[PDB]
Amino acid sequence: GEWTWDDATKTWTWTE
Repeated sequence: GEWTWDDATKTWTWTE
């Protein structure tokens, strides 16, 4: 239940 960075989009992604 946190946030991780995703260079394949250059934004943040939520990890449920």
